Amino acid sequence: APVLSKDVADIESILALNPRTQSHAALHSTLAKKLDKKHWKRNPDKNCFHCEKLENNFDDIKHTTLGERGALREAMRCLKCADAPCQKSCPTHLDIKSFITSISNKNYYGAAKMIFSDNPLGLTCGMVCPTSDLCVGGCNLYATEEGSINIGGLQQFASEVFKAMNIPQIRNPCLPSQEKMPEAYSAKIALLGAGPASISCASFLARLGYSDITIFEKQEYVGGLSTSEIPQFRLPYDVVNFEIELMKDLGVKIICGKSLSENEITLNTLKEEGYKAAFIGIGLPEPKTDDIFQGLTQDQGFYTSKDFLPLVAKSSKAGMCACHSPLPSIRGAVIVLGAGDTAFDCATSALRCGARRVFLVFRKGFVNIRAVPEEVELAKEEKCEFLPFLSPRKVIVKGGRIVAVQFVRTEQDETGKWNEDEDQIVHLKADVVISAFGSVLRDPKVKEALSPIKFNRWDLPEVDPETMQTSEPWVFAGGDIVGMANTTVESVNDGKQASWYIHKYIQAQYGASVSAKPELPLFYTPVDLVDISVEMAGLKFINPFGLASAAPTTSSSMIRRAFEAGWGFALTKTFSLDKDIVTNVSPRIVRGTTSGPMYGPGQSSFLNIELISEKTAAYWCQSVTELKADFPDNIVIASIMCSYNKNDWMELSRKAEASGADALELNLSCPHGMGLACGQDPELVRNICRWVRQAVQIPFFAKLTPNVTDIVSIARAAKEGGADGVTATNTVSGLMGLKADGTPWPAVGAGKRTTYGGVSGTAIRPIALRAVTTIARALPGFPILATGGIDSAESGLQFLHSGASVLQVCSAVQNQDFTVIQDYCTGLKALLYLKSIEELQGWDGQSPGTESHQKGKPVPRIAELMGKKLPNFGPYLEQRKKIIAEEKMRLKEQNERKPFIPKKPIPAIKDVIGKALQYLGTFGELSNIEQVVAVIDEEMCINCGKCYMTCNDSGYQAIQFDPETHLPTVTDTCTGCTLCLSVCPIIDCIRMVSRTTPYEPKRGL
Amino acid sequence: APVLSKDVADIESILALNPRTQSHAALHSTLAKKLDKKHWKRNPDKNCFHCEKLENNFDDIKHTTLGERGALREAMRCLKCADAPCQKSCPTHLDIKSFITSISNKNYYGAAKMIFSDNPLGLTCGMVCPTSDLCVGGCNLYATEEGSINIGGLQQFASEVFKAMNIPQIRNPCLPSQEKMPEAYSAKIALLGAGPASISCASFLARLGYSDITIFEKQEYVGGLSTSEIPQFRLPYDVVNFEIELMKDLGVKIICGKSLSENEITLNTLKEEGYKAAFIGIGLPEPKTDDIFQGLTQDQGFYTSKDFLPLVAKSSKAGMCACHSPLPSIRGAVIVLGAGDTAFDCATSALRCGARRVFLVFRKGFVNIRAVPEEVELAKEEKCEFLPFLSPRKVIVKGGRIVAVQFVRTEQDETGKWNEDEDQIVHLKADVVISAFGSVLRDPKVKEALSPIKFNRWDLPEVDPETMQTSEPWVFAGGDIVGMANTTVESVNDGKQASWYIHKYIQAQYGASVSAKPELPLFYTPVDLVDISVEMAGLKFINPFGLASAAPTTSSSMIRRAFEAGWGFALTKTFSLDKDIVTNVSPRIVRGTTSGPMYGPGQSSFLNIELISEKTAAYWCQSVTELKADFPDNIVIASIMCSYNKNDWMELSRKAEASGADALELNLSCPHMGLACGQDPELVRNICRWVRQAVQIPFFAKLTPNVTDIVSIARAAKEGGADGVTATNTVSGLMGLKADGTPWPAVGAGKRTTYGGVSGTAIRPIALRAVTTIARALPGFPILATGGIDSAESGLQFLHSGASVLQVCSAVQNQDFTVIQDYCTGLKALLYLKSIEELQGWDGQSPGTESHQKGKPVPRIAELMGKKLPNFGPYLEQRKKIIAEEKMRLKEQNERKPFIPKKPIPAIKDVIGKALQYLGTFGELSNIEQVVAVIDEEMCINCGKCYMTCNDSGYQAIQFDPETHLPTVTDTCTGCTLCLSVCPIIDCIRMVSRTTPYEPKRGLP
Ligand SMILES: Cc1cc2nc3c(=O)[nH]c(=O)nc-3n(C[C@H](O)[C@H](O)[C@H](O)COP(=O)(O)O)c2cc1C
Repeated sequence: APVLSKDVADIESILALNPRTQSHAALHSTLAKKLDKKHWKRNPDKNCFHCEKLENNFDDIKHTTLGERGALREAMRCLKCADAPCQKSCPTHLDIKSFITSISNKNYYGAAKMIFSDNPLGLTCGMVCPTSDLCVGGCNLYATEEGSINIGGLQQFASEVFKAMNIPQIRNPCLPSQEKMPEAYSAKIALLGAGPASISCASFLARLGYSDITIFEKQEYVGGLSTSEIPQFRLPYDVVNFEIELMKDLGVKIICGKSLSENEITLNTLKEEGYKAAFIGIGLPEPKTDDIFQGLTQDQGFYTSKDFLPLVAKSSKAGMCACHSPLPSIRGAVIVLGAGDTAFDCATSALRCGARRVFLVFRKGFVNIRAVPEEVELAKEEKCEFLPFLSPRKVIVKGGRIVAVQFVRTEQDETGKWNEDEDQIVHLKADVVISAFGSVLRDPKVKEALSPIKFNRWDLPEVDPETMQTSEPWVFAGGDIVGMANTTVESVNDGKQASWYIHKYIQAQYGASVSAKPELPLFYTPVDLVDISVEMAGLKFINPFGLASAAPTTSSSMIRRAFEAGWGFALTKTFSLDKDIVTNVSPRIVRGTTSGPMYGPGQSSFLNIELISEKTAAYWCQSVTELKADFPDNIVIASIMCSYNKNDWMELSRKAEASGADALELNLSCPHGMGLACGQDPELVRNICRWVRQAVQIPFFAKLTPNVTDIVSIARAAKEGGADGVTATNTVSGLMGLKADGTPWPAVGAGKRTTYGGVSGTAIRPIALRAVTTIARALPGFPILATGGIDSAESGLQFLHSGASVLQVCSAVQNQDFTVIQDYCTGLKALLYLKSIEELQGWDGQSPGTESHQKGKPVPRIAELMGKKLPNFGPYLEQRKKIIAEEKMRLKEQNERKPFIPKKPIPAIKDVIGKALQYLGTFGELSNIEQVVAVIDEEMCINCGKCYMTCNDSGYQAIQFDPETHLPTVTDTCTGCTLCLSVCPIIDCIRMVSRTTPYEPKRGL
Repeated sequence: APVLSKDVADIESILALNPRTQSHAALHSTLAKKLDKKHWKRNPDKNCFHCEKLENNFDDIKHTTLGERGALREAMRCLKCADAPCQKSCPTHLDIKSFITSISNKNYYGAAKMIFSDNPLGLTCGMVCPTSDLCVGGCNLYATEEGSINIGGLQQFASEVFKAMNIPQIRNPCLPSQEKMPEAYSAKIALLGAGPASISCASFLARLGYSDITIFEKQEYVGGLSTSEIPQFRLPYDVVNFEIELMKDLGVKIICGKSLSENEITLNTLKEEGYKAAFIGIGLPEPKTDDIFQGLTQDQGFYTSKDFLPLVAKSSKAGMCACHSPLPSIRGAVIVLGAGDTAFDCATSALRCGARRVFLVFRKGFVNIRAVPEEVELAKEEKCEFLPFLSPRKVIVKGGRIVAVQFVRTEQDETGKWNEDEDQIVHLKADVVISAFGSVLRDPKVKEALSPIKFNRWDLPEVDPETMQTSEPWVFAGGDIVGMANTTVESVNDGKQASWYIHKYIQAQYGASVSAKPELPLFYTPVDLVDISVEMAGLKFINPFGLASAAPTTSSSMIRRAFEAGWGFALTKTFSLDKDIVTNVSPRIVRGTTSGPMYGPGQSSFLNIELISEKTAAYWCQSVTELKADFPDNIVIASIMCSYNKNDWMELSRKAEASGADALELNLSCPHMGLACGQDPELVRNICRWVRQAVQIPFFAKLTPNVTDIVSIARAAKEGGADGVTATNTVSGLMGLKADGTPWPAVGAGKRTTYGGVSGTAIRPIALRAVTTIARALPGFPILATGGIDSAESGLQFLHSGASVLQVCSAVQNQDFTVIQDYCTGLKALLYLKSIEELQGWDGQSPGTESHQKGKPVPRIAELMGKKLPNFGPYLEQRKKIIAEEKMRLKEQNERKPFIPKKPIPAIKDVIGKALQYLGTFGELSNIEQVVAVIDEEMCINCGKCYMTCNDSGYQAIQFDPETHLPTVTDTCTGCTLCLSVCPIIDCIRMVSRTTPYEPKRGLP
């Protein structure tokens, strides 16, 4: 017979690339290394002077785009700062802390709601905001080596998921019915220009209740520059359409083919027609021109950005127009003049039109570029050449075509003045010239249509920077036309700012006043109407979330603020009779070491050696009376503890009941004598519950410790004793760790002493979930208040599904603050709402089904790629690029949005409780016939070989790892243990599927 | 009475910036936002065209430098890939996977050892390698949004900590005594030039045993370009000195003031003197010059990089030269000609000399820049202006000074071909001109000294790319002189490559052969001599680490490979008699959800529903016989399980003993106070009694943590005759449910599951408590620890807790068997460091945390400390001004010895149970020795997490400044320690003895 403990030839071969520590230094010549390097190349090659062909390629090129995997990582990284500087640096004042917290908790709906509440064009902005000069520029994490947070990408991700949910925006639920609205809200309102500014203004006015809002747009398309000029490869047109439809959900009307101009629409005609207010948001309609380009035509090869970009947009944005137009034929060398976003977008867009080479020419130096570094990077990575200190002087035309442009050198003198050197010239060959100096408002007919408002020095409408009001009280203006800023978000903010004062003005015209403090409404959807209340043990909870008896309930003043924030209920820190007064030691609460040396947000656990409340029973009882008086609908549960003494338990419970507590929670941590604690002995628990039951009439719950062999026996004892339910569970006994010198942490006093503490947080969730599930199955219907690692609506729902009715939280608040309640509530509403949407059954909660991707970007479904074994690196990547380019050329030759409606009642909390219990059982109830095997999606793989390493040293050596492509392949020896899927860095790259081939366990002999 | 549940004015004030969800959208004008943005600005302002003052400022400007906090985060992020592409892309073939794994496990020594084993200039390279064109360029994580790993920074960090340990390099321990070495090793060896190439070559030759190695250096200083030209602000001179001294530890001699030149040292004179081999590593000594600069002097303002950089280095690098030297007085506009590293370093260095403005002039375009993006970024961020397509023609000299440089425009045609346009000129004003075209070897005297070796077309020494041998068999060459590459790492590799063939050549000259397979020695230090063996229950373990009975021991072939890797011991997967045969289900092993949606490396836990081994007892017994036959020194423990039956346990135990197992481990998971035998003291006692009377070898009872009192079970096992206990098995739990209520793992069409066992770091607190409580209750009773052991550090925690050996499962599932190397070097280092008196302030391998920002030391300037100047907005501007003034003040103001153990290095037996002295009851903790939190404002990153945690989970004791976002702990602090626990910056907050009167908050008197 064979050497059983040895790998046969076949296995030794499959293990060829398995890591093995070397006993000697390696020997590889420098020449050999130079030759091997190209095979594994992932990033750009600095020695490569030409970037792949991009003709007709409008694929997303943003470096900030995130997929779910990446978004969760980045969201978890965010410090979720107080008085956040990023928010202060955001023109629309987005509550970044809150929306990123929501993303980290997988509550994409809540994140999107927060985003759109302050920015109606939340998705567009996430994609195009020059964050380095805005929110990200103020990020505290810039002070770390890893750097600032990708705020834009996170905003984009949450907004994209919300868009995919196809949920409509609704009228504010707290507004009176449309027919009960004061006459003033029917005032005819007009907005000129359907760009970011007007879309934002109209949206906020609609939120306030105005029912007659009309945006008059000159063109046949809507969205402004977001549609007509920003490239499809930066901002997909479907994003613009999505935001406009959300606005239309509020009743805003849009009429195209209508222009603000003499003989057409004017302020006078609007006033004559009965309009009560007007918002001017027409932007800067004309290109900034240069005399030297006079007379040049497109046929000769000359374009202004205003000519060029819309042509490319109309050809690349399906839905923009009804016309099916061809992409501008740009052949040869292209010269783009300018240093702002316009210039860089013209440069990159020129490449999509077939340009062989592109030159970005600046009048000043590289240091003076106006576009943010991130925008510049897109042109630079696509090999556009930059030529600084250049001023155009002449354009040479031959054979009806531009063939060159002559420039003069420019300089900065000992004064700060820019001069041109006539004797120093440049003759640059070029076939196409695109002027991208910027835009302005010149049309005399448009200016005349704005009579008689005052215009400033810059010949632009003058407005009060705070109210956005022009010299005419009923006319306001915002966006590019005001000339203060040139960003989508600032234009959106201008409309937002204007909406409040337009509201104030209109109300005043109808003899009504408005609050001195601005009150623009938030963003709402049907999800917000979802009822998340629940009844348990005769008590009505407005929502299932509450504060556990712990550090967050150290003082009643804290509970008050928690109720003000929206928490459904709260436990007082555990208190006792005066004779049981205690004194805490310090340090006493430490971070968990359960997930490695990761500091800051999201600690996976905490350990504490804290005692009961140091505050008296008198303080707590009076506090309870105060809290119940001010928050009658918020449930207050008094947590109490006594030694094993009947008179004490009856005295304290009665005192707590007399204070007005809705219920009591009995802390069974007091030692005695099965263990040392009362909560570890069924007999003691039964008696304690009996004493309390005969002492009070209100409901009471026994808080169980997980530190027992059979927690069900304790729960049963409590039930037999008269308890109305149980709280599962308290903290897990443990020792968090020791320093290298052997001393503990926490370390108390000069002696550096410690004692076993209680572990809390996500690290103990598996223990708490098992406890809740086992009790729910053994004692059906017996109320369970869950506690142990609840830190999101998703995790909360897991406990509800496991049999719990309400959810207590401690560690999640210690890791953050009381505002997480907003996230938990919107998150739970969303989870319940989605269960009624038939079209989204493939999603896992708020997570869309994972689509094949790389870096969060969808993988091209080209027949010429699937199954080609072409990883994203080295020569293989070059091949992929060639195939994609050919596909784009092939697509070139070859030349609606409805909201989902619930198709079933939205489940209430009571309808989901215990629903997961049906899947639990004994091991014997599990099928050993229905086996599975792992299957890898090569298109999502990042070639790390972790699946391979795990199967090799922790599995069945069933994966082949290719030595050239670093692509893994699961073979037929797979047993479906699932370890590979469990260690894979890419979500859903590996999936377990039903085994189709014969299965037979490996018996060795 | 007052309203107890309400915050008084004072507290309401302190809570002013505490987060509170808003009920309405915010209103802030665009103008207001523009004005407020500047206050919080962290990153560079794109509108700022003037670079900060950098005169005489040589502070580290590398973006890759990491501090411990940052290094740990990045190391944990690394996928630690199989057949890693980063290593393949590293010229010295560094085992990046392994050294980064060591860093993630806090084993900086092991990381440094791995680095230096393949690269003698590991620290220099970590700091200067153009990683984007090397290792990082092939990083698999480039395929994720977050991007590739900062490999260089990690290498730099580990190497810096090692440098701080001040541990010397030693001769290979396995080499024969110096006196027993064959005569061949005394062969006189000469190396020319003390740069990276020669330092590397000499180092490896010394490792091989050569005792007469001399490097002859022309200059008075050593280190080559690392010393003479690379800026101090990129590569501190102390780094070079450190690596030089490590080499000298091996006996290599360096003689300065000796040149390879016709009238001095020549190949002929060396041969005449008896030298047996010579390595030429003199680099490229002369600057590449241009005819137009002929005659220009430094006084006129002209320098070549070879003139300039050494001048700056000599004045900025303390220790480089004997006497002090002044910083070149560079005033006015500076023109730097070139596009490689040389040019960019000249540009940045010019600013340190006082340059007002710097222009980098390129003959080609920006796209053609030779330096990697990361090098270019340093000059660009310092506002250097770049002028492309420029070729110098004349240096206008008036009044004995350069006043300008006249250039001609350049361009590229059809076949690339570079032309110069004579009619297109530029007259650029400048006061200083620095040519940085590169370097060459031209000195006829030096070339003649190399007679008669063959030179190639490039007039450089010709060498075989594989052996580095010249036309003369006894002469080799490497580094810049060969002209193949221009990087420190490639030069180091050239010397490394040459060392093996020099060795082969010398041995052959003495009539000795060498292995066909290259065998360069690894890097060693005294730490490697540390004994980590331990004896337990009469068994001798070569090291305390072993594989737990689990997935990593699924097959005996795997245990074999584990022993080959170096694991001290291993458990077989639990096996039973034929009648108890089982069949596993699938899926059965899933990742933990204990630390959020973080995928890939370092899962914080796993859950499994796996059964005992599916392989027969016959297979395992034969396997044990085989394993013990081949690995007699590695301990093999047979894990067995039977139902509650005497005959069965006696039969199986005897069968396992007969196979040759060193010991047995009894799995007490079989259902027979719970449902398992391990949960009942009576059953455990009996089972152990049966086995005790059946076998003579030692046996250990594996305890389950799922019990009220684990000590009672351990005691039962001891009373039953067990020789020790294994604490502990997995924790019972449910890892989680999907949003639809289905579990994971989900088995079969019914998507069923059952309670599984949780393993990994998430259960370490439970296992640590178990080990410590058992160790305290049963002094001296052997304990084998299991539960979250994933590093030498964590292993030491268990040893300190009372365990003698350490079992591992999850850490291997997360990686592979090679972690054993990390654990062993890590434990050796931890024990070694305990003997170093000067490092007592360190926590294990972690140096005391110094005040820093982004890992860089905070300047200790009197006008900075206590100024309340955070690192953002106007405050940052002030800080920079203060620092610049300090640098000017410093301008106004014109040995490395190894630590020696001063106590015996502790053996494992000396550390076991040392932590027990600190554990006790809560009553044994002092409630009088209280502490309070103290924040180091210089380390703060202004997130406000301490503030939020104290507000909603504490005592509202922290003031958070509304302008500086700096926190201040007030006297109401109770020392609970939550703030310190949530702070993202390691050691920013520290707990200190309270000095002011302490009185517990009672709420009511
Ligand atoms: C997939 C898997 C299989 C296991 N199989 C066994 C087994 O057969 N016998 C046993 O005594 N313990 C078994 N264990 C438990 C381990 O030996 C070890 O006690 C546990 O995982 C705790 O250590 P860790 O934190 O290093 O993983 C298993 C654990 C896992 C994850």
